[PDB]
Amino acid sequence: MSSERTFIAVKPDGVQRGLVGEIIARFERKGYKLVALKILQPTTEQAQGHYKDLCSKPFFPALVKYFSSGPIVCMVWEGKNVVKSGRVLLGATNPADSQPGTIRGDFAVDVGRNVCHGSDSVESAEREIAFWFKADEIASWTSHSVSQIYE
Amino acid sequence: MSSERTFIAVKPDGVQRGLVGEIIARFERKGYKLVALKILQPTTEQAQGHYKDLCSKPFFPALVKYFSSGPIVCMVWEGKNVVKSGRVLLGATNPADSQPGTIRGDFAVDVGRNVCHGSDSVESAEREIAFWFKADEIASWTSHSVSQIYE
Amino acid sequence: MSSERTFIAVKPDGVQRGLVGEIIARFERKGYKLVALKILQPTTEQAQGHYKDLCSKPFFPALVKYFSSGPIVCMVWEGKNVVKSGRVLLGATNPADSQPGTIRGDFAVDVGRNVCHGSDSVESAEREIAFWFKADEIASWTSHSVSQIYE
Amino acid sequence: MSSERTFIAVKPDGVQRGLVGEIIARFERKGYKLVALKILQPTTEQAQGHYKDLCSKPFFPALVKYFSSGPIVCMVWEGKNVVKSGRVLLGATNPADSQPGTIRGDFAVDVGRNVCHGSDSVESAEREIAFWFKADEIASWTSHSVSQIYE
Amino acid sequence: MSSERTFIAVKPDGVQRGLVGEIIARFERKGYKLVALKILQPTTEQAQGHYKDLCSKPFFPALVKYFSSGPIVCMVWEGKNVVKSGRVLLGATNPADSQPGTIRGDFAVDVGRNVCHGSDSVESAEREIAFWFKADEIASWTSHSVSQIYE
Amino acid sequence: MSSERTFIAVKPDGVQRGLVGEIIARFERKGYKLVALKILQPTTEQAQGHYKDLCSKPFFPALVKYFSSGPIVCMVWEGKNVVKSGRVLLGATNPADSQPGTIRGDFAVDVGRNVCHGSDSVESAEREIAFWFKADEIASWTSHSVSQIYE
Ligand SMILES: Nc1ncnc2c1ncn2[C@@H]1O[C@H](COP(=O)(O)OP(=O)(O)O)[C@@H](O)[C@H]1O
Ligand SMILES: Nc1ncnc2c1ncn2[C@@H]1O[C@H](COP(=O)(O)OP(=O)(O)O)[C@@H](O)[C@H]1O
Ligand SMILES: Nc1ncnc2c1ncn2[C@@H]1O[C@H](COP(=O)(O)OP(=O)(O)O)[C@@H](O)[C@H]1O
Ligand SMILES: Nc1ncnc2c1ncn2[C@@H]1O[C@H](COP(=O)(O)OP(=O)(O)O)[C@@H](O)[C@H]1O
Ligand SMILES: Nc1ncnc2c1ncn2[C@@H]1O[C@H](COP(=O)(O)OP(=O)(O)O)[C@@H](O)[C@H]1O
Ligand SMILES: Nc1ncnc2c1ncn2[C@@H]1O[C@H](COP(=O)(O)OP(=O)(O)O)[C@@H](O)[C@H]1O
Repeated sequence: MSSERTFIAVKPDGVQRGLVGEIIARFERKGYKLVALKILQPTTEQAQGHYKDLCSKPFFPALVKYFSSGPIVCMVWEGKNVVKSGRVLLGATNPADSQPGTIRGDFAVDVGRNVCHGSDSVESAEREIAFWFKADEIASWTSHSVSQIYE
Repeated sequence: MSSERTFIAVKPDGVQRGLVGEIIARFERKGYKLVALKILQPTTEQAQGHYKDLCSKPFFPALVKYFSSGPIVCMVWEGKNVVKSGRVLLGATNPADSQPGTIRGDFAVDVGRNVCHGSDSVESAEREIAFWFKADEIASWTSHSVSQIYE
Repeated sequence: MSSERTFIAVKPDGVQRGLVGEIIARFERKGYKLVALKILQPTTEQAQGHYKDLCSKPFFPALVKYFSSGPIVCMVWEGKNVVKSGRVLLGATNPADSQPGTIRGDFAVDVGRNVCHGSDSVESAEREIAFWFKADEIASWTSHSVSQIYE
Repeated sequence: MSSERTFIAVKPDGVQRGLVGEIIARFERKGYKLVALKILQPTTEQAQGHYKDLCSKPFFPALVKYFSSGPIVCMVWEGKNVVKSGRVLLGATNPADSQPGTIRGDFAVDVGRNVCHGSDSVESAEREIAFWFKADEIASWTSHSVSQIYE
Repeated sequence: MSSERTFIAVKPDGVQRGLVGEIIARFERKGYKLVALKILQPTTEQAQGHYKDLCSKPFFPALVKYFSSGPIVCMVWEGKNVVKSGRVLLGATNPADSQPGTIRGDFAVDVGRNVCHGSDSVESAEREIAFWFKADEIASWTSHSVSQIYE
Repeated sequence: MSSERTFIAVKPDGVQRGLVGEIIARFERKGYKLVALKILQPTTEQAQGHYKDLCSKPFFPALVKYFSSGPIVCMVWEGKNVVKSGRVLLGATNPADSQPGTIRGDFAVDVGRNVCHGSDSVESAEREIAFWFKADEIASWTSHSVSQIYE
């Protein structure tokens, strides 16, 4: 099911600690396709609508203030199982339950500063993709390698 | 039990995607000993006898055609627990159930293209070793490091 | 002087070979600040204008058509001497004159498939950046580690 | 709980196989703080008091002789959850039950030669810290990054 | 020109230090194509013939006996300028004149323990390859990414 | 000649950026032997004496105060030509004249924030080592792989 996409974001602490290329390179070596990319500082409202599903949690306002306080890098990747493989690569929410070899397990310590975001489902990936990206910032191309990665 | 050996093969998709040195280096850093090495294109019959145990599976013919369609790299490694440590290093059959830090978890997406093979048991390792290698292509040497890795 | 900017493009061949994060990581290690990023397929038009100042040369239309055959990743890095140093990280024009340790040194064979592009001077950086980026695609932020990197 | 510390030791086989920087770098990338460091050859008595809790095990004397036979490198690291994250990073006692991405899973084969030690609890970390280090060999400093790693 | 071939040998000291996959990876990154590989212990005879064109020199018998004290890994890589570029990846003869980024730059101290060997010219490559490999040990394949690497 | 020693210091800026293990790893790869290590904050006194032989220069007090603003990691490596080669791994004084592949090449921008320090000669090594280390802080050991590295 090769056309699946997920949205991955490096977060302000990930951008500040020099981790964007490291994380891009993990998904590249895996065989996934980068189809979208930008760096920007979310606004409060962007930070709020992105984490909309957790407005009741008492961490919410500290989260929205932190996410909107510097540049994040947004990406979209495409391939088979990219959403769930995305989350296996990122690691558990708390970097303390996160295994070595995962992004959060290798580079982060605190659940509040956990470097990177990844869609947790296909329907959520499709909603995060449409939030941050206009269709048309989404490059369509074909990897010279798809026959080495799929069939 | 230091004399155990396993057979590891990079497969056509692993060779094409430039992953042979990466995988050799993982077993090296671990402390294992490379005792055999070659690059060749299996034949249909080689591809069939190597995967002999699965002639009833409906993936078999696509597998045998894929395995025989380009060069693989065969290796044999020697050390304590090398067969089972080999399989922990390779990762689950499906690269989607495979953890980050494992060969299939780090570089592959599709079960059909999963970069590398490893004997799954000692008796199977001994049968794959004898299939691909003549005795005599098997170098005997002693690591200057065995006293740092064992005792 | 510390607000100097440079334009780095990963070429279509860099993107197709899975080099994007590797080049980003190297700029980040060296202490530079990423302020703008994107992926898109240059039209022939943008290839001609990006390379206007070389239209009279024989390779120019080969060059033109290649650069617009696939997505590229455009970047703008900030920091002190980032223009000379970007040139330095990328290595000579022609990978045959490129030292290992540089991106062309390590990754490239043909001058025609040399993976990446970097502004040759400050003037050229200013042109290529306004060329490829609108004012609102640029982030402005300050890196927490400015004091560890700049006297 | 940022002031937690743990004691990590590379062991004689880790020092001999050129693994100290690799292991220091793992804890660095994770966000932890190095607060203490030295290289020395334990004595028999140091080797015995360090592993005091296992004087009844029949491996004890081979262990104490091995630990005291060359230089180890001792370190103390500081951060939230550093003791338990330390042990997740090191891997299972036996390098054969240890996952890829962990120090013992990536570099070791034999339980008897397993490259590195890590405190297994806070009270044990505090006792190993006081055994090997005088207060005053413990540098107090503040990472320019604590606001990127915590809050 | 694109069918140029080179002979790379990892020396016994490269094999004993766990460098085999590191050197393979570097050739592969740079875009070269591996076509032949093996491990074996050179007899003194093969050491003399491999180095015939230097029998009159004082180091020659030191050289001869070392090169035949342990397994080596022989390779043949294909691509454009692969002979000059292999020399380039390996770095100067004497690691004291070798830049970091090169294999001797990064890994070697003594000219007598310089890890790896590479053909000095096309003539020499042709000789050393037919020297060390039979026609049937050579793979012939075409790399899926030929177009990303070669104009 | 094989007992030559050099003093490497990671500067406060190297420690604050998470470079300590990266620099240790590079010395270790190249085959050098670590014999002494520690972390501490130089007093202004020790900064003045470490750099006595440059008190007349204009940068000297900037230099003095920086070097004593934070912990540094001091090291002493042993091996053949380790003084010239340490200089070589670190790269030119001023990172603007430093090749990629070197520690300043890859990691540094300002001559004032150049990450690391290395003895410029054998005399200077002898001075800086007795300067920074007591006789009992030095380990003496022999590396199992001495024969793989030294003719
Ligand atoms: N207990 C908590 N304390 C502070 N911040 C939290 C907590 N749980 C979650 N967050 C912040 O909220 C983000 C979103 O949480 P959630 O969607 O449940 O996890 P995930 O990012 O792994 O899908 C986290 O990644 C973290 O930055
Ligand atoms: N469901 C499947 N679809 C396509 N190919 C498969 C499937 N299962 C296995 N194969 C191919 O068969 C190879 C051998 O399968 P098997 O021996 O069960 O796994 P393993 O290689 O992990 O021991 C796989 O590695 C894969 O290349
Ligand atoms: N002599 C040549 N033959 C073929 N292609 C060339 C030649 N010179 C340049 N090219 C191609 O066009 C680009 C020209 O830009 P140039 O000013 O020559 O240097 P740079 O890329 O180092 O800034 C290269 O990066 C390369 O892909
Ligand atoms: N079965 C065993 N055989 C030989 N040595 C062992 C064995 N179990 C433990 N040791 C040695 O003892 C050290 C301490 O054991 P223990 O404290 O239980 O494990 P850990 O180091 O993971 O906390 C081990 O790391 C290993 O070097
Ligand atoms: N002056 C010397 N002293 C000691 N050993 C040497 C000397 N020159 C060469 N050697 C050894 O013999 C080999 C000789 O081959 P050579 O033509 O000198 O260069 P290369 O290996 O760079 O092709 C080296 O790779 C090295 O191990
Ligand atoms: N011209 C200069 N301007 C500013 N700072 C300098 C200058 N020269 C040296 N420094 C600082 O002081 C140190 C001086 O030592 P030096 O003999 O110049 O070389 P090295 O560090 O390469 O041994 C440097 O490492 C650097 O941080």
